[PDB]
Amino acid sequence: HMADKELKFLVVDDFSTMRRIVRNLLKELGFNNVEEAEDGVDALNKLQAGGYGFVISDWDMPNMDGLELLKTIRADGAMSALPVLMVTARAKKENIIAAAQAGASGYVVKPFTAATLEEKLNKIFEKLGM
Ligand code: MOO
Ligand SMILES: [Mn+2]
Repeated sequence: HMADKELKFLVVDDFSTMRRIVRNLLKELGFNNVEEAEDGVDALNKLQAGGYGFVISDWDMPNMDGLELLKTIRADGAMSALPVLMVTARAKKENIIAAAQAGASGYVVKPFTAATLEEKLNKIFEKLGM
């Protein structure tokens, strides 16, 4: 899709507080079409339902972690191009490499500011012509 008010986001994290941060930041930026999932399976269930244009996802989560989530999305014919922004406390260079090589559209380290999220989302929008 396009980075207009209608773009539908999926915000994935096993902790409510973290999802709430992202949802509120997106609202501020003018994106109100936003759904949440608590783990990778929950996320795929919603994604396969259709209509999503952007995923923002944690890494460490039960049932299916965010790296598996990202890999699954990238390998799936119907959603292989979906933007996926990783947002995680994992800061080791080897975590960043693993996610980058798996196809992350971007990578933000927790804790993060409103400015940081905005600029990294905008970097992805520009890269993809949205
Ligand atoms: O649950 Mo995370 O990937 O450690 O912020
Ligand atoms: Mn987590």
